[PDB]
Amino acid sequence: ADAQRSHYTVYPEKRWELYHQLHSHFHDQVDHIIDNIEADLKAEISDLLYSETTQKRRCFNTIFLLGSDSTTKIELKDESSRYNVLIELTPKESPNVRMMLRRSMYKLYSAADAEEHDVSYDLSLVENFKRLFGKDLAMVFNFKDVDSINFNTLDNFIILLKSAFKYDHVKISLIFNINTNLSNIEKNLRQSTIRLLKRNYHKLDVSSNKGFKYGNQIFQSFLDTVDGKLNLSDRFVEFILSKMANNTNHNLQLLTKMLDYSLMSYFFQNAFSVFIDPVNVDFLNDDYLKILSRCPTFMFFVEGLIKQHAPADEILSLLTNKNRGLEEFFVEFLVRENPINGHAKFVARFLEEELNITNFNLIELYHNLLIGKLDSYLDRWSACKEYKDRLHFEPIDTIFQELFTLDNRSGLLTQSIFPSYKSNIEDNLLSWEQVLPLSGDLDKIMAPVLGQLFKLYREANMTINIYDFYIAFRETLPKEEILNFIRKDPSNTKLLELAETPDAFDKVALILFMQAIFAFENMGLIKFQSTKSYDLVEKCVWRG
Amino acid sequence: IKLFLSTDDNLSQTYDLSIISKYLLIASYICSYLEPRYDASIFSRKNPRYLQPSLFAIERLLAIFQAIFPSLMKANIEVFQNLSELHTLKLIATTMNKNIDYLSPKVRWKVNVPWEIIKEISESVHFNISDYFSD
Amino acid sequence: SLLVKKYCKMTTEEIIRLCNDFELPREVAYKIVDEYNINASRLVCPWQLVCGLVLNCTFIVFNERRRKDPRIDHFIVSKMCSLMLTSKVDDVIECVKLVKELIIGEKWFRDLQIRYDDFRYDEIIFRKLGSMLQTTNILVTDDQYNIWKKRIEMDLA
Amino acid sequence: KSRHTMSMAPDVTREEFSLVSNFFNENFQKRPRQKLFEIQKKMFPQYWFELTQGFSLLFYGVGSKRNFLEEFAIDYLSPKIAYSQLVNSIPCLILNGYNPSCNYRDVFKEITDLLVPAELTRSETKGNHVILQIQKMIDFYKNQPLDIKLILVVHNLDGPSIRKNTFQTMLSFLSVIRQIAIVASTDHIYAPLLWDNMKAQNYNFVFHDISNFEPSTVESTFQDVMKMGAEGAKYVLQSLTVNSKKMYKLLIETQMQNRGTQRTGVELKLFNHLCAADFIASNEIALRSMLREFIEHKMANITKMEIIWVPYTYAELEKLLKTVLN
Repeated sequence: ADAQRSHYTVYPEKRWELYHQLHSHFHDQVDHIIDNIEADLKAEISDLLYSETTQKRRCFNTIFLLGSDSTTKIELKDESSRYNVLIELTPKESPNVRMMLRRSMYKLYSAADAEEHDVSYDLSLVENFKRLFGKDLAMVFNFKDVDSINFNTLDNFIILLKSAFKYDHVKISLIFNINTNLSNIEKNLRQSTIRLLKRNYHKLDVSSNKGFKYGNQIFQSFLDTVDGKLNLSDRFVEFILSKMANNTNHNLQLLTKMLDYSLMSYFFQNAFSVFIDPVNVDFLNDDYLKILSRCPTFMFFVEGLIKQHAPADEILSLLTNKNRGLEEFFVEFLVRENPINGHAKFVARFLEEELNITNFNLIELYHNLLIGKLDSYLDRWSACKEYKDRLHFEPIDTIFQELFTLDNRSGLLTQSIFPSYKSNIEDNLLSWEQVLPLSGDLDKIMAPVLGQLFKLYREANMTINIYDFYIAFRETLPKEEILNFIRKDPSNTKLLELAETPDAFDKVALILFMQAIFAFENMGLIKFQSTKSYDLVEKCVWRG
Repeated sequence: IKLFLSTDDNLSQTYDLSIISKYLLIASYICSYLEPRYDASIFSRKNPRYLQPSLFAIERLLAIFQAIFPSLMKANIEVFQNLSELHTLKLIATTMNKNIDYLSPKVRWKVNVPWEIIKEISESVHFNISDYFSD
Repeated sequence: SLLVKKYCKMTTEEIIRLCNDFELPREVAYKIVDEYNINASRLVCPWQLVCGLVLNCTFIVFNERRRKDPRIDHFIVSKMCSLMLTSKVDDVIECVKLVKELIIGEKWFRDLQIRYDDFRYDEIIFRKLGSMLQTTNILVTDDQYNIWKKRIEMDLA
Repeated sequence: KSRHTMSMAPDVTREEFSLVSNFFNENFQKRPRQKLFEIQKKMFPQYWFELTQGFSLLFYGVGSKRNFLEEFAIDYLSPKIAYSQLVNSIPCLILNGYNPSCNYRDVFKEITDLLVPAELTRSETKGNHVILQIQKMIDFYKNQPLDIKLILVVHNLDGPSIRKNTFQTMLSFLSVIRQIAIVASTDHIYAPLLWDNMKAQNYNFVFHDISNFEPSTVESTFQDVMKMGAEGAKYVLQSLTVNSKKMYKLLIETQMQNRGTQRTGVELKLFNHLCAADFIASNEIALRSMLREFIEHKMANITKMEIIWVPYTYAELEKLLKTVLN
């Protein structure tokens, strides 16, 4: 009723608590690491912004922050008897030379009155700032996304700032937050201005992924938060190797996402999650005792039991013939610490400072541990050759770990996080039987509306004719069902006069065809080439 | 002597982008010379090196991308991720204004990277490109 | 290598020989003749198409035993690798993956799945839906475990 | 190039189309549609639990999802979360993305009023301060007690106004805040072209399939095809003078005496004499003035004999003959 008006508002667990004591505790380790790099980035700009006393003293100091994410915020020193202001210029606010000046002079001016306790918004204020506001000026220019701007505007901008170098009560500082590709930037500008730039440049790198000093760190703080109460399987962690390698800019926010979603999967379906604290042994039930039986390492050890002990009268008794000894057989292996966690923490600090190696990934270090490829892991520096015997660990085939583990053995978080998008749509439209289970008898003898043309839509050419496609569409519809369908309702009258018309079938097809190809434009599957002609269209969607 | 024969005004990157995005770049350079009349014959599943680049459309990328990748891949969510990642790097830009380019109206695309940075990034992923450029 | 000796006609007597040994019912046994007659016109190689269709229906008509016995899945393909005298099992699976998408745009298989009620259905509507309560096959399922249990413990005692 | 064309189709009027369309979309596949709707209903507790983690939930899939979102957001979730925190329930702010009249200023002016005006945020209202005003909203919200106070819905996120790039980045900064849950749906096949690793870092999207093969009743309204001129001038002739019917009847006869193209047309002089023959046209001016009315509503064409020809098809003019002229 109201849906054509836009944005109308209206004003209409024993398991989960053990998640709640684990989740936030992990997240205290997350954000405390997040402010560490936040304090790191804010520090290394601040000292380098100051103490650089050049001899010519007629040049601005420039700073190239390579690899930076265009969101790096900056704080400034107080530095009394001089105001220090920050101006940010987003490529959305870069239309010309003119408004790049005019908005920027406006942005400092309100920042100037707020600390001060009619004028014109150009460089007139810059010289008279000594008289307009008393103390001197040191402005800084947070160019947020520098490679999207037309550089001749930027090149003409910096010559305008070059004229401000003759007043001696103002200091200029430029911050170039590039995304990447410093060699691209010295190509675009005028070479007369690069020689203006090259007085005191500083190529500080700011990257979230820099030698994995935080990537290996945040996975390490993940491991102790789940220490001894779970495991991480091999097929799980290689997914974390492969998919996180596909995102260069921000691994660290992504590793929080795919790990915490993985932990959300475990608490939501696994019944033995309650038993990670041994105080919960009183919650034991036969239904819990029944579902413990189908563990693969459980039944395999029983196959190991019979072949080792060909007397099986003991093994048959400890089966479901007893239940007290049966769970006592389980809680024998309950407290398995699995020191692969601790052995990782043993070797992680070692090569960090004993051999002092930094170009390493702790996750595949954990993964090569899971197969036994730690020997073929340390080889890539040839520096643990004196230490491959003391850092050695053979991964033991541990038992009952399949109840306390995380793995994408179901393809869940492969699907629900990285969905094969146009694959799952195209699979939905060719098949349609595994999505959908008086008038439903028609449905068992006639396809749904969107999908029935789709099989011929595959079987059509690159650019297709509209009418012959409908002519082919009329072939798929048999005649007797529609007149059985159009005459199904005796209650309505306005439909029934159309129902008795002898050309109703050929009219109801073009009505139904012009509801489906009407609905293949908002999906972008078919594009109407050369409007006001629309005799032929173009299909972009291919199967792959 | 050493300073008097060099300029020393330039303050060649191996580029930061990932592997599937690297092959995403290596398919985009192909339509600087490969016209639609020739490409589907020479890239079956069964010179303008100097000249200014031609104009893309969408899905011609994935036409070439699916061919030249090492059935081994089908999920294209991260492939769609690195496109607008490459759009923010201004290495492939829109012909029109920078606004409506998402929904498939008439939007043409084009590379903005010279040949040498393509040539290093070909060997950086061990892929051979100079075969398919033939005057 | 009879499969690579191409361009030979499988007549009406010949094709019903090829399906009465694999125990096909009369519903599909006429349909194989019906869709070969569809594909006798637009073919490329007659040996490859005639075997690719007979495997996936036996994958779907015998799945009440195939999902309940994993060993017979090699049995049905190897008895055709001996019948068609193939090279190995490498090329035959390359056929059945090929023609499966080539029959996914037709009518009768979308009937034959929902007529046979065979699939399992409630898994796929929970797998494709992205359900957190879907089955994770790190486990062996309770039925197959009980199939494993009653086979072994009666072998035991 | 003998092509069958949409002009050569048995056409259907306005009331005839929409009624029989309404018959199908409410009686075609009704039983399996709610049968799907009961199956996906068990996923509703799973969405409630993940949404406490501030996850931007995104729904893809074929078919319209508009009915499904409004059941899931309004009736199910929004009172369930208010009961589980402990009074009016949680305010729902939908965004109709299929409505092209959505701007960035107006919806955010709703947002800061939907959110708390604890400070004088109109002081920071200054000239694009929108990203400025939301940045002062974000850092304050980093140190607040974690509870959802608002859930917003964005239908058809690839819509004609929401897909604009200055609006997209605006929603990106909203999603990093923990106090608001972002449940949106798109329909495009190229929807993941919209986001890079910068925005999805702010978004942390997760995905779920919903495919009910809905007809998109509301979403078909703004869209148009040639159903929505031969049909345009079909109504003007129903309200004119009675003489214009006759002088168009004499026009349409000899213009269909010979598709309706240029070559079947007639010269101006003889047509003046022909409409002088039936005591209709006095002269050229009285002919042309009530022929400019057929020109002003683009009901006839002229090219060069001095050929005036009707731009409608061969099939259309005899339909115009036997129905409205007769």
